[PDB]
Amino acid sequence: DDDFLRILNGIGKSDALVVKIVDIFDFNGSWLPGLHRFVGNNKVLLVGNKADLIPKSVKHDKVKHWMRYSAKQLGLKPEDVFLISAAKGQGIAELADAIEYYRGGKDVYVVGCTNVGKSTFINRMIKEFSDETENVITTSHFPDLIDIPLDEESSLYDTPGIINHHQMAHYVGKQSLKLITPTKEIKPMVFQLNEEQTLFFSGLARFDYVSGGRRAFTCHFSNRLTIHRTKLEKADELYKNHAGDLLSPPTPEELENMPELVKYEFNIREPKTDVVFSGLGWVTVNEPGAKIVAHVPKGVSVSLRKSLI
Ligand SMILES: Nc1nc2c(ncn2[C@H]2C[C@H](O)[C@@H](COP(=O)(O)OP(=O)(O)O)O2)c(=O)[nH]1
Repeated sequence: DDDFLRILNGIGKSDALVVKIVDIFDFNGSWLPGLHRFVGNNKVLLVGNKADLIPKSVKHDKVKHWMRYSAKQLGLKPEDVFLISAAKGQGIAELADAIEYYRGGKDVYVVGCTNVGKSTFINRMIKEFSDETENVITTSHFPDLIDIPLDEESSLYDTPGIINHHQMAHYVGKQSLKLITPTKEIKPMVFQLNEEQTLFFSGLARFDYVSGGRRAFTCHFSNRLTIHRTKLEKADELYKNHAGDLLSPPTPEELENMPELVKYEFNIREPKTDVVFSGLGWVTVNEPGAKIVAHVPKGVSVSLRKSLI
């Protein structure tokens, strides 16, 4: 896309600070691939939004470490990493302080995938900087987006939200998306499963515990998401007949316009390990030796990380 390339090069040519917002519950789904090569000369702040949804047991220091590590794997080395709740306000004041410090008197560009919370964050920034300057907000066209004065000589620029065609939220509608997203702090639900058992996180993803005897699994998902538990040999049959009805989301219409569910295998060899379904939630495995087969639509990310508790 010619449009997005032009702005990336423009931002790269400037000495501006880049603020990249990601959804902490959809880290890989909301990642902007390639951004790192265009803003290599620029200082970047990586901002993880929706911190209010993080369970109390999860440590923010470990979340930031995981964000920093994950960004590094994908070629981005941010100056620093921040956790915020644009909705509730947590971390906003500190981030505003950091933006002022790191920008070094230059402009700032805010970038993000759709639904990460960029509009909500931009609203927080307008408030944070409102009492600071005599210049007023202006709108400007992409070759109306907001330009927020930081002082009389520099501004913070909102940029058009990017559509990631492969993230989970791209395959669901408004009514459907409401069920998958947590409205409040995620409450960790403790499961005790035997070998050859299956968990369906609605009709969008599957978790197969294929080998390792009897174990405990802590699931972290939206309270509006329905988790269906079956025997492994019954899982295939249930999905072929009840997806779109019982195993919904997705709806029958969304099922037809969605990539086919693809499998991935994992073998955990260390204690406290999360199976992370981007855009959905995560399953914690306290003990090593578990053999797991995760199912996710073609394109959507599922990965492993060390627990953040
Ligand atoms: N729980 C939680 N939800 C949030 C937060 N910030 C934004 N949201 C919600 C509000 C919207 O329903 C949805 C998308 O927000 P938005 O600001 O319109 O995102 P964007 O498409 O402009 O990137 O996410 C936040 O900090 N916490």
